[PDB]
Amino acid sequence: GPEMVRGQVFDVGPRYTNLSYIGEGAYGMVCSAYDNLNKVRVAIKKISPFEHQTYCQRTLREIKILLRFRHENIIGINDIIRAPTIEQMKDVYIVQDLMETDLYKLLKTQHLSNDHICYFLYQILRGLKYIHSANVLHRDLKPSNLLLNTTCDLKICDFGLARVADPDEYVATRWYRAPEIMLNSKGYTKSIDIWSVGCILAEMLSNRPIFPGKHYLDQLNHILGILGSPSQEDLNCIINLKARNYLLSLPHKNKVPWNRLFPNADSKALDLLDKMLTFNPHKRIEVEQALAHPYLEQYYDPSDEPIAEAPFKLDDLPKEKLKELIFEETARFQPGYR
Amino acid sequence: RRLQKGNLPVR
Repeated sequence: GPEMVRGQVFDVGPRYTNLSYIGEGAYGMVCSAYDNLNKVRVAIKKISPFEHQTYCQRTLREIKILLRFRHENIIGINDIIRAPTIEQMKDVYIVQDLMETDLYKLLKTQHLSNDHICYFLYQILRGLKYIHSANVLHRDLKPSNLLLNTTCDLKICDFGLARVADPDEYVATRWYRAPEIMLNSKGYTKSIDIWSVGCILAEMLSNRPIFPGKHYLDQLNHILGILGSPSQEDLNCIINLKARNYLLSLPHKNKVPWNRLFPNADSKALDLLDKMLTFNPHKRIEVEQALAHPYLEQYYDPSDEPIAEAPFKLDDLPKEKLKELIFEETARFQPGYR
Repeated sequence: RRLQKGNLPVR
């Protein structure tokens, strides 16, 4: 009957066979599988969020955003599997392409030459420009959210924490968070993803998290320990979790020249690094300026860097209402459904 | 041009 995996149900229909456990992901575990229609081995993640308002929302986003987005650098949802009627749909399977590794695993045991870091950075920014032009924030860019196969192709994924941007809360892992957010505050500006990306670069250069820290004050001081104590217009700036009184009551910290920290890092990468990892969000480099930086000049081509066909535009409804929208949304992948 | 310039066998 329905194929089991690690004693767990994984009924994905006769379109996918040969299931192989790979690990965890979120509302459920993740498996590999052979697609009997495309003759490839897609990745399928089981999600069971119908009885959670948080999960339900994080799901709907991930499904709605990806389904509407189409970019070489933004992972795509190849298919979705759920019961014929919302009455039985107790879990959803989102089938996507199977990339070999990801930036987290790679950067951990693997070493990347400068040429690879430059290409990786570019693919990352090229994709970020699309999302950012879509009037959207990823809000969670990190090594483990950048997939890749041996060809060096990179794709951004997981938009369950994304958010719609525009001019005018429980956090796991903080290593890639800008100072303004620090310790539950959720970002609202594209400039936040830049800091994250900046942080991701730093890691590809040393294979080690640029801003570790027992807690947010320890991380905070780790930053200044590198970037040196910021100005007063920089502190008084978007830094106000109140506990900022901490930084205010803190001696002078000097900056560590990037070149010293990264003795084997190219001069161009560092200059751009610096531009991204700036305390004052307002001064952080934007995605378009970055794509045009001397470092990424061998790949730079604004005509090959498409924007969202249309920006992205009500989402705190009760779970059973989200399930409803999660049903309607997944209705296109059902047989003969136009 | 096109998606090129890269190679790295991994997990």
